Amino acid sequence: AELIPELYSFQQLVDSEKRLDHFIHLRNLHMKRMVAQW
Amino acid sequence: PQAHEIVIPSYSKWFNLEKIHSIEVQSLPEFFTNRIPSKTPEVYMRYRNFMVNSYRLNPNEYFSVTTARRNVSGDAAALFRLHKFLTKWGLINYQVDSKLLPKNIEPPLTSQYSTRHDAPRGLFPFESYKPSVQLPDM
Amino acid sequence: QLLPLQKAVRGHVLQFEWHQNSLLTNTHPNFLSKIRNINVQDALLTNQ
Amino acid sequence: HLPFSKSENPVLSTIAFLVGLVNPKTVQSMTQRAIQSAESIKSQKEEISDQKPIEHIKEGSEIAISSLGYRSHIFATNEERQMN
Amino acid sequence: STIAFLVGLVNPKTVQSMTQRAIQSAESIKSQKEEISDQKPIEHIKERQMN
Amino acid sequence: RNFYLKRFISDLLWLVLIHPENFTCNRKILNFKKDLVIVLSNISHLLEIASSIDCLLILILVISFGQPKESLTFNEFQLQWGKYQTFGVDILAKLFSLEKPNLNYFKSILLNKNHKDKKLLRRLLNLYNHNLLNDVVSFLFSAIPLQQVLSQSADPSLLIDQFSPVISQSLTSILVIVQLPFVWLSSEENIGSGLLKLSEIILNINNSYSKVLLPSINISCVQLIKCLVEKSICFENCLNNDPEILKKIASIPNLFPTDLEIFQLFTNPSVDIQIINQYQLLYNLKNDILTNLE
Amino acid sequence: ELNENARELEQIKPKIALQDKEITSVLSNLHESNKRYRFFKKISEDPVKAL
Repeated sequence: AELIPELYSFQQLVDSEKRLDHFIHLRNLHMKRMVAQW
Repeated sequence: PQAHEIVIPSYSKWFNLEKIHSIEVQSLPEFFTNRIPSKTPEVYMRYRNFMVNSYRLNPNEYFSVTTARRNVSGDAAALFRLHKFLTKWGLINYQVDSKLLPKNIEPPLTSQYSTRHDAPRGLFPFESYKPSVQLPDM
Repeated sequence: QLLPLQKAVRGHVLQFEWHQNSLLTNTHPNFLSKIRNINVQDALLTNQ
Repeated sequence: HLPFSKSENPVLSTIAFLVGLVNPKTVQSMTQRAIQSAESIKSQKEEISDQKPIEHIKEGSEIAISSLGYRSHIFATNEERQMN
Repeated sequence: STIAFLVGLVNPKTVQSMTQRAIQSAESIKSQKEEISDQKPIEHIKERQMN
Repeated sequence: RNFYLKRFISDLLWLVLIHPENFTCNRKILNFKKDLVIVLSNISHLLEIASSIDCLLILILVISFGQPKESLTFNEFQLQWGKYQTFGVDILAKLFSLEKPNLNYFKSILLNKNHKDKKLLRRLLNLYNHNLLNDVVSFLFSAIPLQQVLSQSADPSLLIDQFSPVISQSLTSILVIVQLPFVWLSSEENIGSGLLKLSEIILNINNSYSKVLLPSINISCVQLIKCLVEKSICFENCLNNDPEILKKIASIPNLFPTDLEIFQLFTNPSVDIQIINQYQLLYNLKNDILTNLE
Repeated sequence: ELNENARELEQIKPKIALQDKEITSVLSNLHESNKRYRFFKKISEDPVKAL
């Protein structure tokens, strides 16, 4: 389920670029809604 | 004198004809706020033991609250309350009826206790090889 | 000479009390999560 | 063992010091700061002058070096872990 | 100990598990000074964790 | 009426969410949340004795689900994993239909931004930091779109369609409860509204389960008009924003069914009188906005 | 043109699917490595208790 696309909850977030690739995925969802409504 | 075999639904095995328990007070508090002087834990216990003795005498046949009411009273209301209470807790009028069974048998039986895998406390089914003897024992 | 006896009855009562600490953590059955969807009755009930 | 008078059966072997040395050599800390080390034989002189417990002092030293080798491998490994 | 705290079960034995059988003699202070030496060696051989 | 059961629910809630650590396995927490919301689903009558605390509790319980990330805070749930997020809105409708002057009223006080109980309440709201019920809106906006309107047919819709209408019902109901210092608008490149395309879908279905279709489309249209007008008049009353709002409102592709569709509608089905009026007044407000814009 | 766009979107889809597979893979590997690191640092803490 939720496991399948991601697991990022907390990993000590060492070198916390996980927020950034997070945002990347978020904007992917953004583009998804975009293309759908288009 | 004793002339009967008296059983009780085990969970009740907290009651003692001698003492009282937090259970009943939480179920019959009206004798413990010490507000109504005509009531007290003492008269409560009196009633209690009286009634349980009465039932245990000839428990094969039923016993009514009305009976006790005729016998002794300080109140109808509380009398009924506690009587029906003990009824619920089966301390009274529990063995009013009898039920029986032939009870055919099955591979498990109470007199069956053999050697077999065990969930209980430790046990060792394998003792020692030869070189174990090689120790300067105690 | 009595020791094994006490050990035995000890194990008896021990297993007995241990049995109390068993509350089906061992398994994890389904608990009748029937309502896959809320049926028609639910919606029309809300409206009604 | 020592925490277990019940020891493995043997008549001529070597068990504890073996793993001790395995962990020791594993440490690779050629300058391991630890219980007294070697710069002049007087170090060993004073060590023997101090080594007087039956084994307990020796045992403490052993487990100390054990922990030491561990810690070293741990640091290195976890570094590689974060790398990965 | 290893057996003195385990029965009807045990760690396997083909690797260096006897380290367990020598479980403790000075645990607290030993490990403390060991951490001291570990950090010390870290700082020494050192002279952020990336290039 | 099992006042005991309700006390249990209350204090159990008050723990599970304000939980100083005594629970071992988080999975136990999930189980609790889960079967709790389920047993709630099987209630369709009063609740909320010593309400306010309990009301906020239940709201946080339903808000438990759905992925967070102003704008909508909730990525709509990709409906192939969960089934509880359902139960959430199910209850937030059923156990909220009672317009009795208690429950609705408790949430109305929750609009705001023994006696120590009151201290508690605000104590949590600032301990949830503006407003918050917008989060409830966003949550309600999940599980409806973006999958059925993205499918290959409208038949597999009907299943979750059965589920859908209670959501819109809840929404429009809470919009009776918003008629004071706020900043609220919820059509900002966040959802648009496929509601129109959805309505078209169910319409084409009509002229080609059951018993829920017409009410769903009707209330969808009503939702549209009401949220539109309420937004407009709200930011009118505040008047903290430029008239661009109109232009802004006038700038939605998901909006205002084309008058040609109105016309062709006015002919074929002839079995949707009330719906015809819905679309009629909708288009009326549309044309009004167009005119009075200039 | 809508048909063309749909066709080319479908054209690109399976590459995305492959990338998602890779995502799952690397995620699981990340996960295992995380477990290992947790274990190891906990050993670093005070090996007596961890052992």
